[PDB]
Amino acid sequence: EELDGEPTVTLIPGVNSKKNQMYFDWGPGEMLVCETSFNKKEKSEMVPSCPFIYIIRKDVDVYSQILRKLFNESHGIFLGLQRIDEELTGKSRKSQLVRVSKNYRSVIRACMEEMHQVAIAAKDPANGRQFSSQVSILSAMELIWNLCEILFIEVAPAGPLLLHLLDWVRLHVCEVDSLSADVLGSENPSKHDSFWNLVTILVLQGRLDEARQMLSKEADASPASAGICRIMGDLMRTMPILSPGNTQTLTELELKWQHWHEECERYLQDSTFATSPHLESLLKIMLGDEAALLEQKELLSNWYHFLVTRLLYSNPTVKPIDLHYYAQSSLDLFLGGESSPEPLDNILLAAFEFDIHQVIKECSIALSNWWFVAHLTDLLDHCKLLQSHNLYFGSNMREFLLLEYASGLFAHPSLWQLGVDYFDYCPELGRVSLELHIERIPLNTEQKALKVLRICEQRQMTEQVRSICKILAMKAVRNNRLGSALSWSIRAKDAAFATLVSDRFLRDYCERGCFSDLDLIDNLGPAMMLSDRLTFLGKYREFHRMYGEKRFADAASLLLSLMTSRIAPRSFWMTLLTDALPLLEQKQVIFSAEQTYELMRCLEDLTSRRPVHGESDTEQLQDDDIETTKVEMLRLSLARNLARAIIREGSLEGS
Amino acid sequence: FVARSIAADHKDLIHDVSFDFHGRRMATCSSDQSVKVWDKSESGDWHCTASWKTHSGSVWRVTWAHPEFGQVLASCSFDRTAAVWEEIVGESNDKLRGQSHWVKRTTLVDSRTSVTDVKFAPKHMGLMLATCSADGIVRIYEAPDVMNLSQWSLQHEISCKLSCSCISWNPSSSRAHSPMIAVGSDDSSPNAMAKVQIFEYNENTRKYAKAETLMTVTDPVHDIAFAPNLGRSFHILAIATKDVRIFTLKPVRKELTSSGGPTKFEIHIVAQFDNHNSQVWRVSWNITGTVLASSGDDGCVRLWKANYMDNWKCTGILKGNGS
Amino acid sequence: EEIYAKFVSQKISKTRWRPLPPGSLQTAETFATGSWDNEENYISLWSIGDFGNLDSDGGFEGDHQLLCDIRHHGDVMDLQFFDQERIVAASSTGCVTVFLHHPNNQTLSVNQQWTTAHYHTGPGSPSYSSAPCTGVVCNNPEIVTVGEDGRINLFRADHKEAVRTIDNADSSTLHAVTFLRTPEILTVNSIGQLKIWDFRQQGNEPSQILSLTGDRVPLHCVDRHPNQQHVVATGGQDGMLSIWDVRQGTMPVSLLKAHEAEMWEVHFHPSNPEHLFTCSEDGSLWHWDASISSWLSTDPAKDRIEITSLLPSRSLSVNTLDVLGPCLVCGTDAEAIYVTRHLFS
Amino acid sequence: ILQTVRIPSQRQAIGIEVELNEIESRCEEYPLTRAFCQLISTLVESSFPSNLGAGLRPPGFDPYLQFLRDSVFLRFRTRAYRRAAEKWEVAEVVLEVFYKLLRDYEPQLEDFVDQFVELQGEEIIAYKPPGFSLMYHLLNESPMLELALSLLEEGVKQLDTYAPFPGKKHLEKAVQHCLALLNLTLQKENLFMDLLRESQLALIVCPLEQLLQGINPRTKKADN
Repeated sequence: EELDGEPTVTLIPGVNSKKNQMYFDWGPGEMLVCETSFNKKEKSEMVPSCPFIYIIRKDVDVYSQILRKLFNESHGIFLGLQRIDEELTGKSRKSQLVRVSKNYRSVIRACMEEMHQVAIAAKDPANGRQFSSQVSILSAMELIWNLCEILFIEVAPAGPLLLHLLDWVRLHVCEVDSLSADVLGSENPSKHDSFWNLVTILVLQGRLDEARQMLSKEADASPASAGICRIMGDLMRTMPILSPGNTQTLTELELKWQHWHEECERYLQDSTFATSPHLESLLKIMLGDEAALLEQKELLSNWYHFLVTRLLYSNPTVKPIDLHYYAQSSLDLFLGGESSPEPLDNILLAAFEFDIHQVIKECSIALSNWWFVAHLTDLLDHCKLLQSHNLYFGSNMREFLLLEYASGLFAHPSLWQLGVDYFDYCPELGRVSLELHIERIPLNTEQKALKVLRICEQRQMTEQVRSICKILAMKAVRNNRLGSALSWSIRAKDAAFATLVSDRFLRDYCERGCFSDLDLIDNLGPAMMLSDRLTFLGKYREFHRMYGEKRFADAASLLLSLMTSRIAPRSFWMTLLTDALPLLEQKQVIFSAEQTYELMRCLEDLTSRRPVHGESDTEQLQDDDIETTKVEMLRLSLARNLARAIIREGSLEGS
Repeated sequence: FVARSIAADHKDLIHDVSFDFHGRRMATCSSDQSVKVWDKSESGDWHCTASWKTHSGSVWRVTWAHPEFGQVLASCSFDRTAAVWEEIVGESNDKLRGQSHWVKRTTLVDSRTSVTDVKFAPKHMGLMLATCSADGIVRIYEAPDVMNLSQWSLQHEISCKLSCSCISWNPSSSRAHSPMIAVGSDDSSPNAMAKVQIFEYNENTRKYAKAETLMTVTDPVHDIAFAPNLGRSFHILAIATKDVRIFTLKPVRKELTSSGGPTKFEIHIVAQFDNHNSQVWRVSWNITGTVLASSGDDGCVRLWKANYMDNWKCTGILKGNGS
Repeated sequence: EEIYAKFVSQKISKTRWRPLPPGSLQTAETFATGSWDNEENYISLWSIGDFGNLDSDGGFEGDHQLLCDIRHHGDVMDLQFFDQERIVAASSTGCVTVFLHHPNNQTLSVNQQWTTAHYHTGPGSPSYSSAPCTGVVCNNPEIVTVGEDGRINLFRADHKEAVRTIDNADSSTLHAVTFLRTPEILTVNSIGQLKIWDFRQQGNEPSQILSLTGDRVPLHCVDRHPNQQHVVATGGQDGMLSIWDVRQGTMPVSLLKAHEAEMWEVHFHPSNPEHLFTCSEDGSLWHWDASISSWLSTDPAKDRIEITSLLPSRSLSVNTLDVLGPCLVCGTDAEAIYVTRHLFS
Repeated sequence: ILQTVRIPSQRQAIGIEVELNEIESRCEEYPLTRAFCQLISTLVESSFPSNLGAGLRPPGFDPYLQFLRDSVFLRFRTRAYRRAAEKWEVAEVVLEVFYKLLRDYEPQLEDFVDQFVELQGEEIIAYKPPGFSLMYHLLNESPMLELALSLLEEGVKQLDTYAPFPGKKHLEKAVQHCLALLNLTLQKENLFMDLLRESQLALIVCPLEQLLQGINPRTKKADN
């Protein structure tokens, strides 16, 4: 089971929950909230409160201004991970995945100590505590990642596992080197009150030639202890520690360490150190005395340093397959049964039990940002370690985590492109999670919208391509940018929108005597055919590309073809009839007798469908003065061309 | 959750808030008879760009169309009307000083009683608009032109036979589910044994046939929401009542013999939550339908999510401090 | 040699080198960038880190140092230096802004601004709508800009208003603009055309039009050979590179495949112009060497153009480049910048 | 007729620096440029005044050399030619001008001192003489030295076919003046380098003996 605590409590300023109800709605990274109170003055002089709206942005911590570094530098490493070949052998690939792990650690570290300097530079102690809190979260992340790297990615074998776990503690328990600088900077280092604490803590970190050099400042200052301090110091040189460049067995290390233990215990029986109880404690610590190690608890800042100390001095041939028993037994002895473990202890214990899924679960409860769990879970799929379990909604555990991190990248103005990469590697629900976000990217420029269209076109998201192209055609139509409007309705392939933009251009013609573009109507090519009305626009432009292009009878037969088409709007048939007047009353017969019959038919397919209705209103008469004049000039010119045509054509049937 | 705040300067109680499709604009409506539109700057601020009287009653909702239909708003009212509004570019008539560039294109007037909710359809159904009212009817309207937004047909009166308080369209773009609408009821009568009803468009009759009725929702309903469909073979439906409820609705595969009738559903309650200790007044889903939000008389918005085992739990509480 | 990448936690839409003093012997020491798609966009001045030293205490001082910044309004659609202290930027707000560097202080400031240079109109009221300003080109004292409104403006760095405007020079978006000769510009558009304009002519109409044959390939970018005012290079929506002689017909002289995507900038080398560079939405950046000029051969299977991918893997989109002497810089959607001091080694 | 004074409000050049790039570069025929180079080619052998341009600009010749160097010579290979010979007819008459300017010049110590002059109240440095401008652009890895060494390579490249070609005699002369300019640098370099060492000037220059061993960016050998 999971989520058995209190649900995460945000406090909203001013808002008076103590009786007042709320309304709300969801945007891409921000939810709105509004309160049901309005303060209609019971006689008090005070300003009445208006209602207030609140913009409540997602807790996934993406808006700490430093962590933008963490997200981009880790996305560069994630594309450095999804571009690794699977046939890269289990030594090349394993070394490369250990580099990918150490690259991610380097980014956590390079965000953490930048934020540490920002916490020191914080000119208010409230802000310094906010940065110090996020430094502690990045420290916990690099602590857990340094362990998961040793156990699951580098997979440290018995022997080297103890070397890995010693510098694992050391690269985070940095308290010791800070204390070393203050003790060594003093006029007499062997007489700083913390000197013996530091000598012990260096032995608890296994730093034995560093502890020997601190013990040398007692030997230089104290010619009474110096002889015994140098027996302790040379036992701190005979300890069998594993050396990676050294061709020995574990059973050689083991048998040599057993002699060293029998030699250290020999000096305890002869009471060699019973003249300085600090050196008597160091011998018990170096012998793995679990009572003397717990007497050092005020020098062991955590239970996992106590565990690694207990492995160094009681089990130098420890294996991964033994390790849970020591981890639990060290947590038991460090907490004593009157304290419970903290969420970090539960994560680190589950890592020492090697349950990757309990580790992923408690990291998903203790950490406010999916970022950590996403990159760690994906790197453990690159190591092929995960249980491939489908969930009740089909998708797998890696996918369920990556979908919520992608639903954190799409919650930001810039990071949505990185959210597309994080949706493509999600096989059950990734594409559908992308298809619900992709249309909601703010399309400020046509150039931005081309990148979003290209992303949909690559992925065959055809209905989202039509959507975005119609949103762009509608951006253009509300701004009357008819060339973008027609080019975007052509990329949408919406024939109703292509007709609608044509039924702007044909009115834009009536409102001027000319179009707002010509090149856009000539260069229609095959896309002219996206509707009948776009073909009429293209071919009426082409009539205006015959009459001006040194030709006429071709233009006249195209004009009659436009009119006899079931496409030409009848509110423009009076125009196409008027466009025939400069061709009919020419000295040459341009239309034949039978072409002149069909032009007259089109005048009656306008005129002899007028209704006979009467008596309102006086306004109207002024264009019927003109319509009757239009119609009589057409009757007269058509009759004149018909008479000239019959005489010309009837003299070519019998000569 | 990081909270920025805005003084809304509505001169009475706000009843609703709604984002645009991109989350770059928001609308809010009030008992002062106004709607306001607020736009999100490229600096990360927000500014009130329009603020006008919409109606003669208290305004009970506000909603946006999908942007392939432009910049269109709908609002419903206690005067028994709904109104459709368009943002026009370059139309601000100085002759009439202090009107909005948000022009009213039409007013729908057919409801005999207060129009309680209004929702545009999923865009793959065209420019359709649903309203509901306390006459116990849902009305579905259609614009046959996206430019002449003055002209709207009335295609359906749906008789719920109980007062209507809220409506939700099913957001399934998949041609394997028919158009569906769920309807809630404010009815306090003990005689009406169920307060949620679900209707399916049956093409063979061109009518919204009643498919289902939620016989476990005996208590009054204030709000209702279908969850956005991540490919699921079953729908999810959130309801606001005396408690929060989450239902699954899984279509029963018709055998090749049950002709002409609606679909039937395998229906479950997956969750029921009392934790508001009070009535629930809104339910809205995140963009992917994985997280529900709901409000109540506790002065908390509460967030609810499925875990990896489909155990729905509360995950967060957004509450005022009054400092 | 190696190319020094830097993360900056803003997407970089544009990068430009600071113009060297006439008769200096320095390399390009300073560059400017502009950003896009953030919650806050900026214009920033940078110095190239000095990869030649270690001091005694072992720090890596070789990072590209931020000299100073200023916040922008909208997105930095295009960017150019006007002299050694002034920079001009376009905006997705339709604004055009001139800035000034203050070397004695390390700051930027505004110098002059045209908040309504580009805008969409509507029927009958001056309630203007924002139209993205897409490209800017300078010819001191003179400045030209284009946009989604299909407007051409001519501005000046001593004048507050437009010196000339041409509304509806296209019914589609204009993408980029360059000076052929001082009163004479060339623009590119959503249709796949090059339109030439002479500010001496008293109509608003183009002096000449060029295009591809029939198929609409939007042309996003343009440059014009430093020693040949008639030779022009343009980049397509498809990833083609087109070389034109604007005196010889209506078509390109040479047509080359450069990318698998939209080509965002093309530039000739400012001193070595038989060399060319291009960037794209395929995440690649290419160098081209061709040493009649080789760019005007109709047979690129005889006359050699040798072609080198400068980036060692495809990033997110490479929106921009600039090249000055041996130095080259580019900017990306991976919230990162790439620099070399050496391109001929 | 060459604009040697460029005004801070002026978008266009004026004179042959327009007519070359607007008219001759349109025609692909270059009579105005070659006659203007032939004009300067006489006027150096009758000497130029040291006070040339004084009171309108800094005194001296370098504005005319900037035009021949950066507007004519470094552009003679980028331009197209209707006469495939005229590519070499332009090449003769510009290298002749440089040859005469380096022949009649002799290095002096004041060449390595910045001499100031009063112009409208500003204290401005006078232009260095044309032979020192040529030496500085010939004792560095300049575009001028690139175009000169890639002429000596190109001359042999045409002559090893033994063939006739249109304009051959003017290419043979363009190679001639290109060689003669190197041999004048070698016969004047030690004095120019030692006067630079006595005058302590903040310049850097490399021996031509060693720049001739630069890696030719065409052939990618030291083959100069």
